[PDB]
Amino acid sequence: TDINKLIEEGKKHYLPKTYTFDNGKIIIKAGDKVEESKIQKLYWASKEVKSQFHRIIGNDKPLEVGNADDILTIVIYNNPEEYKLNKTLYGYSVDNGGIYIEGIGTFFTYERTPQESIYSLEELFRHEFTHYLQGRYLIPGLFNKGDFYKGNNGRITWFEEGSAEFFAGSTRTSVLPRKSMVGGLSKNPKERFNADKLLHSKYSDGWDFYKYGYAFSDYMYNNNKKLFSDLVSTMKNNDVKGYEALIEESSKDSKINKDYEYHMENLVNNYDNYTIPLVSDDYMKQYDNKSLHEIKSDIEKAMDVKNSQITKESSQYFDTYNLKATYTLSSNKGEISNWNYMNNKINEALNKLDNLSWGGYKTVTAYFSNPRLNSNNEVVYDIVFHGLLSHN
Ligand SMILES: [Ca+2]
Ligand SMILES: [Zn+2]
Repeated sequence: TDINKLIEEGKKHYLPKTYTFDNGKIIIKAGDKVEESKIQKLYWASKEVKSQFHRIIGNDKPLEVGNADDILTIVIYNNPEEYKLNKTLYGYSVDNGGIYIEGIGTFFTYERTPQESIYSLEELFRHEFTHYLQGRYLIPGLFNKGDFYKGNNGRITWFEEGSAEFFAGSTRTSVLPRKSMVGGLSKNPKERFNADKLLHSKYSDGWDFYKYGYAFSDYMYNNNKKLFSDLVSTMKNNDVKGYEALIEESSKDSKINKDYEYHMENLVNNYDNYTIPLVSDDYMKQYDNKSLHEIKSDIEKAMDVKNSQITKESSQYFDTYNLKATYTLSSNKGEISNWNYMNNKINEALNKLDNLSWGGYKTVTAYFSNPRLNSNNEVVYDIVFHGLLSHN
């Protein structure tokens, strides 16, 4: 009689395990055969992707206050067959390898073998997690409802999907290319998308645009940071006309097309180097306990920041910390020079911490974001470092 109760019981049966992280801000519900070690890898993978995303997008403040994605729920069925039950249990399409629903802040997927998918669970999760990030920090309103989806519902599709594919390759220090994506790009240059074709792609065009959107995102990151910056700026601002104008300009630009084509050629040539950047074993090791005060002191030295705030959070297998500070640029040399300065500096800080004796520093992720000019017209950034404090 009580259908809702029966459904809750079914969820409990198929997803009997619950793992919580970050003082309850990440909840993972999973089948009894999904390994705890895998669950932990996904948590640390999420921090690598998060940090690269904030570095590039330049914002770590949710665009809206009080959305469902204040809590990220991850639902992992045991296998592809049990995943089909998600249509009945939760109500969402199971015709995919997983799906993120912004309105409930929930990603649904399943553990799988290499014979069931090209994509390992961590690889797929790293892609789909970026939809969560895009929904929260980059695209105003909800998916298929905000102003970016009105009128021309596919105007952002090439970027939303292409950038998700790209950010899946995040590491502690960069975003690296993915074999699964590069391998699909045509060996024949004449069959590859040009910029105009990509930048107007929609879901109804088929699925080739995902790989070419991936490649265009890697092209921007490595060779056209200004366009990447300019696009994300229009998105954060809900500036649909600005975005559209930028797409039209970029679609007709022969230098962008030449450089994009060259970049694809280089990706294809370097295919063997592009094994998916999955998280290191460094995250699973036990280390000595080290105090927050000492961690703060080391990070302040490595990054040249002062008066930082460090705070502990609890997960069920370990405690973590976030250190927050600001950094003021001695010299303003324009957007892209500043970006590179900060990206290099933050990576040098991570390298210095890595070279210290405490192994816990190998778990650290870091970003800079939200630049603004102070009263003396100096550029100030927010800085955040995240790391393991102690295993339980
Ligand atoms: Ca959103
Ligand atoms: Zn996607």
